[PDB]
Amino acid sequence: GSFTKEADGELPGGVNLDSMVTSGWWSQSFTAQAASGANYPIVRAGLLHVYAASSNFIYQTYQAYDGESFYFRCRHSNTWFPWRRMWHGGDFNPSDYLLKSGFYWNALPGKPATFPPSAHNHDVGQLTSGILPLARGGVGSNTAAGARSTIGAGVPATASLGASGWWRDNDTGLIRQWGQVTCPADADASITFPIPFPTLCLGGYANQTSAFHPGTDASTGFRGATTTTAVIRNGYFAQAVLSWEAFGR
Amino acid sequence: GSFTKEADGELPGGVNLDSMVTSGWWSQSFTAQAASGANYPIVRAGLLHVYAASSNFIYQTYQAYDGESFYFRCRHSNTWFPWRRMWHGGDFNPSDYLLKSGFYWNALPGKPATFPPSAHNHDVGQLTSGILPLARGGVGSNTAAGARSTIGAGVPATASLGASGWWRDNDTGLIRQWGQVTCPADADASITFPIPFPTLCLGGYANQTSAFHPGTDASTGFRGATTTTAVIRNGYFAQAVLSWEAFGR
Amino acid sequence: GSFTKEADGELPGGVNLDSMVTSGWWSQSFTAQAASGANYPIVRAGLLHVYAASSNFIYQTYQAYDGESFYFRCRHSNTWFPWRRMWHGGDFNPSDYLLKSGFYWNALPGKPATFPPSAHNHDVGQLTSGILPLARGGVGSNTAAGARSTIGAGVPATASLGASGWWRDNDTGLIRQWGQVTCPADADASITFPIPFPTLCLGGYANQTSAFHPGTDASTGFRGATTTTAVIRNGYFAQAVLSWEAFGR
Ligand SMILES: [Mg+2]
Ligand SMILES: [Mg+2]
Ligand SMILES: [Mg+2]
Ligand code: NI
Repeated sequence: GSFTKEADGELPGGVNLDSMVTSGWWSQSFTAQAASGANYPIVRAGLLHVYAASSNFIYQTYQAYDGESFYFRCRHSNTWFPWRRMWHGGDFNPSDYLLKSGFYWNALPGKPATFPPSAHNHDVGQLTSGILPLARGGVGSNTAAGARSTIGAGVPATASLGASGWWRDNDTGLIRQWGQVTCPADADASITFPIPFPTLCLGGYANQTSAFHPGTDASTGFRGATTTTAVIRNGYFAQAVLSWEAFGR
Repeated sequence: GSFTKEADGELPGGVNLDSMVTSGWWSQSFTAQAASGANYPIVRAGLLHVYAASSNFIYQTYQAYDGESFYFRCRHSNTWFPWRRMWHGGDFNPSDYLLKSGFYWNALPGKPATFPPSAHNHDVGQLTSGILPLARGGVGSNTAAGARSTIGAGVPATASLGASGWWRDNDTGLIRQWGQVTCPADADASITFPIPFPTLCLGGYANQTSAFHPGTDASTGFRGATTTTAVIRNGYFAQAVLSWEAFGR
Repeated sequence: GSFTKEADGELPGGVNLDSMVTSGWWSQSFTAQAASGANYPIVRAGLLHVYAASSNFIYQTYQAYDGESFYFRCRHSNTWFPWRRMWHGGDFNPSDYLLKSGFYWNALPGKPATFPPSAHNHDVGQLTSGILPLARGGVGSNTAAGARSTIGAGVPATASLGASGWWRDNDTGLIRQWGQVTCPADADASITFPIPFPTLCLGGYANQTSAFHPGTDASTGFRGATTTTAVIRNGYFAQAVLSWEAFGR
């Protein structure tokens, strides 16, 4: 015969679709009657088409009644290929899946603003704020005075160490000075310090530089100092050169 | 009847596909005649198949003439399920979409070579170049002399503070020295400095250490110094011990 | 006629599917006979359906015998549209492809725990361990004594520079002291040092502060020192004020 406008028949329960090898179309009206059968592509009421092209080729299609999908298969040399199941718009939408073209760094959302760094070295120049403390090998200040304070350092003494000169301890302000003066016999001579004492002279002394006669007085005196001058007294009966020292601040 | 080699008919305009409930196949020759109708799966000329399996099941397929897609649906207990639309090769190609297997760090393109780091601490040991300046709590040099210069520090004085000894200010080079010497009556005695002055002796003095007789001269003298020796003159009429001091550089 | 339960015929080799413009269904039993033909959707044995809707519309479907896929096309005004090829479950599974919803940072696998950082500055406060060495502008210690050692620094001298006072070099321990004392004529007077020498007095001297008569002895003496006192001898025949200096440690 031919394919008719009426279906060839209704599939009852327990139909093995492998046995439907005659051309036509058949309706399965009941999902449960599909469940109780065999080789249904999906447990679902549906429409089956059979095209028995030849003994060696039996083609079948199945349209699920609820649009679950549409299936097809074929029997080639007494072996049924598996049912193919169509993909349709009720399964998935491609727009929901990431294109390879949308897979790159700047497109990836949720990226942290900052990243936990690995082991890196720095140059000192990238220290741009803060003052390194002593506990870290620093000097705990950004001033010279403050640095010394942190590490208990003093300042350099200064001096001019000439034949007549001075020496100054800048930690405390102490100045010490020296010079020579020719004195008249049994008399005074004034000296002028190489530099002035900023505040006052605290003391001095004088010393006979010559091979004075040991049978007579050769005393010395340091007195009447100012910030700039002092009086050296020579107790030797001849004119003589006396050296002196003086200190102050 | 049966499905014929000729189509059952041409669909004109204004056809509600819900009304095509008789088995057969019908052609819509004009996209616009689909537009003017109802329940077409797509506004597009196409081929419609109707399989009226039973009163309760009416199956339909629609093949768009331009291959837009292929559609199917069914009427179950007087309600039409929605049209299913097939996915085909003209819609998309899976090769353009990212597999889950190709979603990992090393595959992600456009990754920066370096990343903005978050708050991290360092150990000092990862400072491997540069010289920390004073403005940062550093000493602004990698030399001892250069460090002191930055912070205005002096160097330690050195000394040997024995009964006879010396003291040296290494900031300026000033050396001061002391000792004792037994002198003959009314005569000279030579002393040798604990260390030699590197350059010259700048001055000295001597002092009577004994309870000399106050009814006679007991003068002192320091003279004729070299880098290593000096002459101490004793103006007392007895042999006596005189202490001395001397300074230089 | 009508579509029959028997296929209209077997397609031999060398069939141009463009020529199959009569309604019916035909079977290609041999993949190689498809290879030797034209306009087959796939080189594969299969079932062909032709629906000659009208002169202007010829619809075709092709079901591959091995389920490779299912194809359809149409001839509109003497031009064949391309074959559409169905996507099915044997081609791909959507579950293997990444959803846009699963494309974010925390989902991306294989992320490194740490990231190579870019150029950043630090505040000194994020140095939280280690001691900066001199080679980096540090002081190579976390102690004051150790810092000075690294950079060769000395400590501050201390002093009290009053009319009678003292000065101490704390690098070496040397103390120097000064004062004045009224002495009886031709006699001794005891002095007490402004501070005690911690260990011993190493030396001293005295100096006549007055305009003594140059026709008589005005000698001086420093002797018998302890840590706290000394004896100043005045060789002048009048009572007189003598200044002194003393040093020790
Ligand atoms: Mg004499
Ligand atoms: Mg006398
Ligand atoms: Mg005299
Ligand atoms: Ni860092």
